[PDB]
Amino acid sequence: GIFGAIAGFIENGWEGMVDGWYGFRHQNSEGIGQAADLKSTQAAIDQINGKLNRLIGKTNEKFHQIEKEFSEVEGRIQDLEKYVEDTKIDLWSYNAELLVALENQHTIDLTDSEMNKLFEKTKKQLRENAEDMGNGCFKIYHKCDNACIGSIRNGTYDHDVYRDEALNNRFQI
Amino acid sequence: GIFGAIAGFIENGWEGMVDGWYGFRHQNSEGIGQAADLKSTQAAIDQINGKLNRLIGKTNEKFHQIEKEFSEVEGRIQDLEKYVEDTKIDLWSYNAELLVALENQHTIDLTDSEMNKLFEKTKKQLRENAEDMGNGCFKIYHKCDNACIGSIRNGTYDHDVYRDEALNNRFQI
Amino acid sequence: GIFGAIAGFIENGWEGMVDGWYGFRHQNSEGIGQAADLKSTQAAIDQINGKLNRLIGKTNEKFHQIEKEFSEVEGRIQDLEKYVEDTKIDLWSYNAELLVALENQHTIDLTDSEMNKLFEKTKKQLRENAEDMGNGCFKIYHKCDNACIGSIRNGTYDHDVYRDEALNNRFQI
Amino acid sequence: PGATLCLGHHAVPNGTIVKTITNDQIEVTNATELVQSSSTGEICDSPHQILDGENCTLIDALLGDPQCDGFQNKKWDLFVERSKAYSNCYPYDVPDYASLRSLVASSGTLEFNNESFNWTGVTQNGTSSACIRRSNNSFFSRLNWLTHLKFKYPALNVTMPNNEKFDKLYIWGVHHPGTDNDQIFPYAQASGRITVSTKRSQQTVIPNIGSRPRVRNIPSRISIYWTIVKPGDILLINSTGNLIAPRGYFKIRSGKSSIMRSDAPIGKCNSECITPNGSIPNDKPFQNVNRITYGACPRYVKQNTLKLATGMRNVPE
Amino acid sequence: PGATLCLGHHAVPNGTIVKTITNDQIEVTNATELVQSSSTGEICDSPHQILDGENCTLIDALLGDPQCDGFQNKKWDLFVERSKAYSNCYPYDVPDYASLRSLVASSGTLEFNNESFNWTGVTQNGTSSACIRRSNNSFFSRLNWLTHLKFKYPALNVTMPNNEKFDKLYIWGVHHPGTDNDQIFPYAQASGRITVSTKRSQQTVIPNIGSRPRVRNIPSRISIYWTIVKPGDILLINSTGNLIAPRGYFKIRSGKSSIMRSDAPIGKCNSECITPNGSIPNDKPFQNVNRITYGACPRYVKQNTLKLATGMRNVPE
Amino acid sequence: PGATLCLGHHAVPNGTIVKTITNDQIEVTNATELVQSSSTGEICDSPHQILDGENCTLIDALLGDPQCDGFQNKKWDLFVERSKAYSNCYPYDVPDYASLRSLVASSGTLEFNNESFNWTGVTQNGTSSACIRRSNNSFFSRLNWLTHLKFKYPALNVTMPNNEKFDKLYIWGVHHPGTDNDQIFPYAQASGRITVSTKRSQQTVIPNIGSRPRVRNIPSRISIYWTIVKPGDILLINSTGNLIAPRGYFKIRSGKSSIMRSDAPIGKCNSECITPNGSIPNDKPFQNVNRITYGACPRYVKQNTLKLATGMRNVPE
Ligand SMILES: *[C@@H]1O[C@H](CO)[C@@H](O[C@@H]2O[C@H](CO)[C@@H](O[C@@H]3O[C@H](CO[C@H]4O[C@H](CO)[C@@H](O)[C@H](O)[C@@H]4O)[C@@H](O)[C@H](O[C@H]4O[C@H](CO)[C@@H](O)[C@H](O)[C@@H]4O)[C@@H]3O)[C@H](O)[C@H]2NC(C)=O)[C@H](O)[C@H]1NC(C)=O
Ligand SMILES: *[C@@H]1O[C@H](CO)[C@@H](O[C@@H]2O[C@H](CO)[C@@H](O[C@@H]3O[C@H](CO[C@H]4O[C@H](CO)[C@@H](O)[C@H](O)[C@@H]4O)[C@@H](O)[C@H](O[C@H]4O[C@H](CO)[C@@H](O)[C@H](O)[C@@H]4O)[C@@H]3O)[C@H](O)[C@H]2NC(C)=O)[C@H](O)[C@H]1NC(C)=O
Ligand SMILES: *[C@@H]1O[C@H](CO)[C@@H](O[C@@H]2O[C@H](CO)[C@@H](O[C@@H]3O[C@H](CO[C@H]4O[C@H](CO)[C@@H](O)[C@H](O)[C@@H]4O)[C@@H](O)[C@H](O[C@H]4O[C@H](CO)[C@@H](O)[C@H](O)[C@@H]4O)[C@@H]3O)[C@H](O)[C@H]2NC(C)=O)[C@H](O)[C@H]1NC(C)=O
Ligand SMILES: CC(=O)N[C@H]1[C@H]([C@H](O)[C@H](O)CO)O[C@@](OC[C@H]2O[C@@H](O)[C@H](O)[C@@H](O)[C@H]2O)(C(=O)O)C[C@@H]1O
Ligand SMILES: CC(=O)N[C@H]1[C@H]([C@H](O)[C@H](O)CO)O[C@@](OC[C@H]2O[C@@H](O)[C@H](O)[C@@H](O)[C@H]2O)(C(=O)O)C[C@@H]1O
Ligand SMILES: CC(=O)N[C@H]1[C@H]([C@H](O)[C@H](O)CO)O[C@@](OC[C@H]2O[C@@H](O)[C@H](O)[C@@H](O)[C@H]2O)(C(=O)O)C[C@@H]1O
Ligand SMILES: *[C@@H]1O[C@H](CO)[C@@H](O[C@@H]2O[C@H](CO)[C@@H](O)[C@H](O)[C@H]2NC(C)=O)[C@H](O)[C@H]1NC(C)=O
Ligand SMILES: *[C@@H]1O[C@H](CO)[C@@H](O[C@@H]2O[C@H](CO)[C@@H](O)[C@H](O)[C@H]2NC(C)=O)[C@H](O)[C@H]1NC(C)=O
Ligand SMILES: *[C@@H]1O[C@H](CO)[C@@H](O[C@@H]2O[C@H](CO)[C@@H](O)[C@H](O)[C@H]2NC(C)=O)[C@H](O)[C@H]1NC(C)=O
Ligand SMILES: *[C@@H]1O[C@H](CO)[C@@H](O)[C@H](O)[C@H]1NC(C)=O
Ligand SMILES: *[C@@H]1O[C@H](CO)[C@@H](O)[C@H](O)[C@H]1NC(C)=O
Ligand SMILES: *[C@@H]1O[C@H](CO)[C@@H](O)[C@H](O)[C@H]1NC(C)=O
Ligand SMILES: *[C@@H]1O[C@H](CO)[C@@H](O)[C@H](O)[C@H]1NC(C)=O
Ligand SMILES: *[C@@H]1O[C@H](CO)[C@@H](O)[C@H](O)[C@H]1NC(C)=O
Ligand SMILES: *[C@@H]1O[C@H](CO)[C@@H](O)[C@H](O)[C@H]1NC(C)=O
Ligand SMILES: *[C@@H]1O[C@H](CO)[C@@H](O)[C@H](O)[C@H]1NC(C)=O
Ligand SMILES: *[C@@H]1O[C@H](CO)[C@@H](O)[C@H](O)[C@H]1NC(C)=O
Ligand SMILES: *[C@@H]1O[C@H](CO)[C@@H](O)[C@H](O)[C@H]1NC(C)=O
Ligand SMILES: *[C@@H]1O[C@H](CO)[C@@H](O)[C@H](O)[C@H]1NC(C)=O
Ligand SMILES: *[C@@H]1O[C@H](CO)[C@@H](O)[C@H](O)[C@H]1NC(C)=O
Ligand SMILES: *[C@@H]1O[C@H](CO)[C@@H](O)[C@H](O)[C@H]1NC(C)=O
Ligand SMILES: *[C@@H]1O[C@H](CO)[C@@H](O)[C@H](O)[C@H]1NC(C)=O
Ligand SMILES: *[C@@H]1O[C@H](CO)[C@@H](O)[C@H](O)[C@H]1NC(C)=O
Ligand SMILES: *[C@@H]1O[C@H](CO)[C@@H](O)[C@H](O)[C@H]1NC(C)=O
Repeated sequence: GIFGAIAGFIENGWEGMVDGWYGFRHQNSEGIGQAADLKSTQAAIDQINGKLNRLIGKTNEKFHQIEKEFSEVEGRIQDLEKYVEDTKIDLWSYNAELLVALENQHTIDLTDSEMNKLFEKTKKQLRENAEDMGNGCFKIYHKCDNACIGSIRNGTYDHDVYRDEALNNRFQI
Repeated sequence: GIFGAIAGFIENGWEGMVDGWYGFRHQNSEGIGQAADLKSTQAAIDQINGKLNRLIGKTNEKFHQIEKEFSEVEGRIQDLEKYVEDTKIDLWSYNAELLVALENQHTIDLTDSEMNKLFEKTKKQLRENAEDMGNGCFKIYHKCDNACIGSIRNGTYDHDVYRDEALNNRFQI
Repeated sequence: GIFGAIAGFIENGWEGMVDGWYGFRHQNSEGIGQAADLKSTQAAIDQINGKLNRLIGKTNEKFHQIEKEFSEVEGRIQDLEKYVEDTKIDLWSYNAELLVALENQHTIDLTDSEMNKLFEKTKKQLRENAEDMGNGCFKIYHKCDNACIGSIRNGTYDHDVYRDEALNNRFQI
Repeated sequence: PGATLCLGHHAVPNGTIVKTITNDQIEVTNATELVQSSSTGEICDSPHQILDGENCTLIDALLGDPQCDGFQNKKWDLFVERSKAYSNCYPYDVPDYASLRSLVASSGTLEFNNESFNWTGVTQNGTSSACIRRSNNSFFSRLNWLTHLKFKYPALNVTMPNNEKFDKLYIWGVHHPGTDNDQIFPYAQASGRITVSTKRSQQTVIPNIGSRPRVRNIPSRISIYWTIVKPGDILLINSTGNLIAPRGYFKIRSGKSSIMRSDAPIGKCNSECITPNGSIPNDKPFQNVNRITYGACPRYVKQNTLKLATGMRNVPE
Repeated sequence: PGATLCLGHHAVPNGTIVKTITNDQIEVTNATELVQSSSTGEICDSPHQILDGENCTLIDALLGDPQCDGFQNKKWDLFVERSKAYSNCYPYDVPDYASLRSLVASSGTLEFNNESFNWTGVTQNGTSSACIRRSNNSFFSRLNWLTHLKFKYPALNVTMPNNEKFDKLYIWGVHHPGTDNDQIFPYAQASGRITVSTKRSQQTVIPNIGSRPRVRNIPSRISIYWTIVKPGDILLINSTGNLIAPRGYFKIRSGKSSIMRSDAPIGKCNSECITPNGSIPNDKPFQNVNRITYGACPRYVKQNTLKLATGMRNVPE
Repeated sequence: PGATLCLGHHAVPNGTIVKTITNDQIEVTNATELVQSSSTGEICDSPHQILDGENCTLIDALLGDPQCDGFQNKKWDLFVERSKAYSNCYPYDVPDYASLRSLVASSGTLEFNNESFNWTGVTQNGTSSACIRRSNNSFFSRLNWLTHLKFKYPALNVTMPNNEKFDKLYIWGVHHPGTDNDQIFPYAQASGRITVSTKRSQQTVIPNIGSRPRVRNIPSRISIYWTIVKPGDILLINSTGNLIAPRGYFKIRSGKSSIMRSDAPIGKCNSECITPNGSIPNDKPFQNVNRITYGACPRYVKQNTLKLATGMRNVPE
């Protein structure tokens, strides 16, 4: 939420992207295509796995403790045993609730971040050859076949090759 | 603070905006105007209400506990009663302090975020018809009367209608 | 990490910048230079000092407590003394671990933020006179000597002075 | 000419200072207090059932001190003990007073059922000038001071089965005489012994003759003991003298009842959270009124103020 | 014509609802449960050494009730006491039962070493019909009921040094007779006294004659006491009657052992975390099965579910 | 030609590894340690008032063992008990030793006021060879061993009012003889009884005759008891023999005092935080030196290191 991409300027997710978490759709002369971006996908996944590594399979060993159920009325010592346990449980219950709320807010934010970073990187790559339409799509002002699109997705697109064509199309009357 | 809009590239707030938290001021041929943006305003408010919903009116019932004041000297059991209570209070006092510090940092950041998101959305809407001056203001390079400004604020501005006029004004010598 | 500048679009840090945390390198007609930006540097440092002020030299006084080591076997009261202490220590150990993990994530993020904010401010300052190359560098499309670079670093650069030269260089065929 | 369009945000002339992770003082447009720090000074009589002890401690109302006769069979959510309370009967002590006070407090009832113990061979209903009820010499209403019949006190061996669904609480005592004369007049023999038993427990107590500082002119003492008898168990009382017998049993309940020491007045009002300083509102998550609370209460903390930001950073014109 | 290039992210048809700091219900693409809320209902016999008490409490197995003879010298990580357990020997009580149960539980062993006490002057090995072992009258296996030899019971003054590396635990007792006849038949004299001492401690106990409700037809009682003797210290037992003597000592160890009340069956399986409801998996950090646990266990919390987001916000087409 | 302008950030050749929410090892430019893990090994004598017990336990200094005469009327913030301490007077025990040690420790004073008890009818100042003071037989300095005067020990019935602002602490005892001879020589009669009482309390203790293992050649014992007397209350001592009487009272204060077991040397230096391992600096919020602390101390945690990032991520060239 905090970066404004996911559930923001990107209108919705893609149910048909099943091989990654982030990616590219395009329309060009050769049709309409989709490809996942593995590096952004792995960046988000590695962070979430980092949280899981800190939460799953990490338990503490305890052995002999105090009694926690009683069949007789006893007064002062029993009151104290019960209060100690109730105190402990409330403090752990608080910790658990807060942990999950904070971590979830952060997961939502870091996943939005990864989307934004991919968008920004792509924008910079295109230089003066494209304009941002505001909905996560770029209008590319030159002929850009499947190999050209591939070049953008692989970080190898050379903007200088198309700059003259693009400027002429963009800044027309 | 973390996005850089509030107390950053926006020099200061507007004391005269009393009907929303975020908004637009403009200067055009017909004068200088101000209007609140209700959607960004409500986005920030809903998040803060979310925190309040998790903090206000949520108390726990406790009934019979341990004694916490004593008129006689007793030694070992009394030492333990007092220590249990002191331990509990320090742990809750810590929780409270940290909660407020974290939540406040986050409120400041999410409100800055909403400002940034509104700025970004407006920038994208204007396409090649305006330039960012660096202080949260756009220079719009075409005649833009009250209805045109209204169109930008309502998300209905059609940049193509003005693009020829704007490019000619922008890219002049 | 969350803004994408440090360990992101900025390829690496500068070991030769020893007088600030953030800064500028340039290449122009008069050579290649480096200068620290004191305001971004101080912004990051002040935030980190804020955390330290909340952690260093803030200890609580405790005096008479309960016993925590025992030479004899005693049963019920001793079990309770030990359990109270073990409970307390686990809760503080948890607090400490979480505090450091959260604060460190936040320090990494706020330092990335300050880098991003400086980049954005510089970009806006240059207006139509430069293009972002995607690696934290701007290509400036006019002659920009040492005084001109100084003007950008000091926030006094007047983009209008160079706009005609720059547009002509940028939008050439 | 064109146009200028500026994005911005509100500000206020009167901001408030809050704490954050990176700054101990930053001004925001609005904030709300999370620590409740005041009370009206009254304990609201609703919605919890309050029993004002007035001049009586819970233990005095239990034993049946004459001034506490109005408490018979009463129930409470919260029993309120006042610092002006005082005992006005035969002087007594309760080994582990605090435990008996606690277990009765949490049970939340003084419901008492009389039982007919077979006390043949002794004189029942012993009384004292240190325990005046309606101008006459008297005693604790729930206790039966047994003495000699015609200068003999035979061995007592008396049984009472528990055929109920609930635990029975028996309160009983031993008379410790101040002198030889205080032993002879009531029991007319050398020394008593008391053994109170069940299938699962036994308590034996020996009177100890000796002068104690006089309290309301009495140098003797009563020591008070208790025995819980489970369903299907049986109470057995075996005495040769000095027994302060029970007249029956108290019902022992479980639930949410407690006891609190306070001198705050009880008011006609409705509040869920009670402290010894008075009831407090419970909208806030934390409070610094008192560590002692009863009901749906904010959690006690040491801070007297914690302000939660409810608005953006305030950056005045 | 040019091209269009759109950046985006995945979504799923079946998202899950989680809580955040700002929203109590937001849909994400995937989540995982952090609270363990189920058990199989069995206590796994591995990898902890489980000792199923069956009909025996730990204290009965310690004293040596006849049905518990199979427990001699056994060790455990976790002793499991069942609600069907019952005593079938001479009726007894243990002042501070809970402490003795605890200290033996945590020691984790019933290892017992016989010692030869010099009991000259009395008859050893007293028995009772309330404690049948193999059709014969018998007694607690670890205890030695001393009685008169030819209608005399002389003063006993017996010593036992601790020359070991470890603390010795001595269990002993006093016989409280139901009547005068129950005192005369065994000891044939008015009254006993027991003093058990060391360099650092002393315990004296007086028998109290008196009828208690009969348990397995017996109105007498045994009261059980214990004494720990450190290396280089010496045990001294001084009695004139009514002594239930030790036959030796228990080894007292320290380590990770405990005791749990449960009626769950023991299964052949391997689980690190035991609750009274059964073993539970310990992959999750939290659990709401039981506050009582043993082993490498999730931490008990009040919530029955806490879902951690493992994916982005779900924004379906 | 134009120009190039690059934005960037510093890096260092020697970064440090920290933990975050998403990564257990990430390199930053600088970090600081939050867990104090070392001590000098000395307890600093400033700014807390330290009382080194040397050969004396607090209880020995209280009773007035001869080697502890230098402690009379001393005050402390922290009393330090050494593992080499030993008793060298008449052998004794204190039922609930730990409570008396605690209440004296927290009071923080050995201030003692002599009182003149009316002991007419007995011989005062009894002594023993097990308690040598300056080559002579002696006794605990704060205790008065009463014996017969001309082979009679009449009943004692002695009173002492508390007319002070503070609570008085009375320490007293009972002599348990090893044999019949140890009863006859001092009191020259069958048996003693002690009742110590106030308006609000009573304690009765009976001597128990019997051999205990000899300690410094003595098979008798003294058992030590205590009584707090409130302002306006009165102490009453009623004895027929075997009384180890008080010579007066200790002042009981409240404040910040305590006691610690340590063998660390005391040094001339200034540190606010004391552990049994030595004083530790208190700049850091946490420590893993010892769970036992006194003063303004970091909070004990289980981790031995926790590094807080004080710089950005380190991304070397
Ligand atoms: C600064 O920030 C705070 C928090 O965001 C704002 O305070 C809130 O303001 C709102 C709107 O005025 C308050 O809403 C009202 O709550 C009343 C109940 O108040 C009591 O109970 C709550 C516990 O639930 C306590 O927190 C509080 O202190 C009171 O003791 C309702 O009775 C009100 O209802 C009214 O309107 C509705 C119709 O919508 C009707 O049904 C009612 O009949 C009535 O007319 C209302 O809901 C809210 O209580 C405040 N919250 C807190 C925590 O204080 C400040 O307004 C804000 N300041 C500025 C300048 O913006
Ligand atoms: C929604 O989100 C969750 C968490 O990110 C995903 O669940 C994880 O899925 C992975 C991959 O399927 C699981 O990995 C497997 O773990 C097995 C062990 O499982 C038990 O033990 C763990 C504790 O460590 C428990 O959490 C768990 O509940 C089980 O009781 C391994 O046996 C598996 O190994 C397999 O592959 C490797 C080769 O790589 C081989 O060595 C093995 O032989 C075997 O074939 C594997 O590692 C992981 O356990 C899940 N985590 C949790 C917490 O549940 C969901 O997949 C995800 N959903 C979607 C649709 O993406
Ligand atoms: C890596 O990160 C850490 C934390 O940001 C930096 O460490 C800090 O460095 C500063 C500057 O050198 C230190 O400031 C000095 O503190 C001294 C007191 O030190 C003791 O007491 C503190 C508790 O308050 C302990 O934390 C510390 O361990 C010491 O035991 C002062 O005496 C110093 O004052 C000097 O300058 C002033 C003038 O400004 C004069 O008044 C003095 O006379 C004196 O000359 C100074 O204030 C600070 O203590 C350090 N903090 C911590 C937590 O260690 C590292 O510098 C940084 N590394 C790099 C390479 O940047
Ligand atoms: C049941 C009974 O014997 N009641 C007596 C009572 C007891 O014998 C006595 O309290 C046992 O210790 O004694 C009463 O009188 C003695 C009492 O007389 C007062 O005048 C005086 O103030 C006292 O010091 C004391 O001598 C009593 O009231 O306690 C009479 C009662 O009937
Ligand atoms: C060591 C010894 O004296 N064993 C006796 C035992 C004791 O004398 C007695 O338990 C002490 O209180 O008494 C036994 O018999 C008495 C017993 O007889 C039963 O038939 C009856 O059920 C009981 O009420 C009681 O009268 C005993 O078994 O306890 C005999 C034993 O040898
Ligand atoms: C006040 C008094 O009677 N002091 C005696 C003391 C006591 O009578 C005795 O300790 C009471 O138990 O006895 C002293 O002597 C007996 C003592 O003699 C030693 O030689 C020997 O080592 C001991 O075993 C024992 O027989 C004593 O010093 O304790 C004399 C003292 O004056
Ligand atoms: C033991 O001493 C106390 C105190 O001297 C005696 O109690 C006083 O007795 C007189 C009458 O004899 C009363 O007027 C006082 O009120 C009593 N004082 C206190 C403090 O109780 C007591 O009588 C003496 N006992 C014996 C048996 O002689
Ligand atoms: C004291 O009273 C009890 C109860 O009446 C007596 O115990 C009963 O004795 C009979 C035989 O006399 C047994 O059949 C019952 O089982 C016993 N009941 C209980 C509850 O134990 C006891 O014998 C009496 N004691 C004396 C010494 O007379
Ligand atoms: C009871 O037994 C003990 C141990 O045998 C006796 O104490 C010993 O007495 C001798 C002298 O008779 C001393 O030299 C030893 O030091 C004592 N040993 C211990 C362990 O104290 C004790 O005297 C006997 N008691 C009686 C009354 O006969
Ligand atoms: C881009 O990378 C993929 C490998 O995943 C390859 O199949 C494709 O041909 C590449 N195209 C270009 C233009 O680099
Ligand atoms: C924009 O929306 C407002 C409604 O708040 C309306 O009054 C205004 O006329 C609209 N203008 C345009 C140009 O859409
Ligand atoms: C920029 O500021 C620095 C002061 O740090 C100064 O030395 C330099 O000359 C300034 N240059 C311009 C062009 O403002
Ligand atoms: C500022 O003033 C207004 C109007 O008096 C008041 O309602 C509001 O609560 C005040 N805000 C702060 C932050 O003090
Ligand atoms: C309580 O005792 C006081 C003081 O003797 C008396 O004035 C008042 O009337 C008593 N109140 C009740 C309710 O018995
Ligand atoms: C109990 O009563 C019985 C029967 O009268 C008697 O024989 C016995 O001595 C009494 N015991 C005590 C301790 O009073
Ligand atoms: C409440 O009562 C306690 C009595 O100990 C007092 O110390 C405390 O300051 C009181 N608090 C308030 C808010 O009145
Ligand atoms: C959605 O469905 C898939 C396939 O049935 C399943 O594996 C997955 O766990 C489900 N996800 C959620 C969030 O329920
Ligand atoms: C346990 O006691 C019950 C009930 O008398 C009996 O049926 C069962 O055989 C006993 N089990 C063992 C193991 O002794
Ligand atoms: C201990 O035994 C000795 C020696 O037989 C004897 O003199 C003394 O009375 C006994 N004491 C007790 C309490 O049994
Ligand atoms: C486990 O056993 C306890 C017995 O008190 C029961 O209350 C609880 O609900 C059980 N939990 C489960 C998950 O079976
Ligand atoms: C790196 O080296 C410098 C100079 O030796 C030293 O002062 C600094 O503390 C070191 N930093 C780290 C992170 O180890
Ligand atoms: C403490 O006792 C030891 C061992 O007997 C002795 O050497 C030392 O002098 C004593 N110290 C003091 C201060 O009495
Ligand atoms: C207390 O002293 C009085 C008066 O001398 C005497 O009558 C009584 O027996 C004594 N009591 C005890 C227990 O010593
Ligand atoms: C401090 O003393 C304790 C004694 O239990 C020891 O276990 C601990 O490791 C010591 N710590 C240090 C840092 O010396």
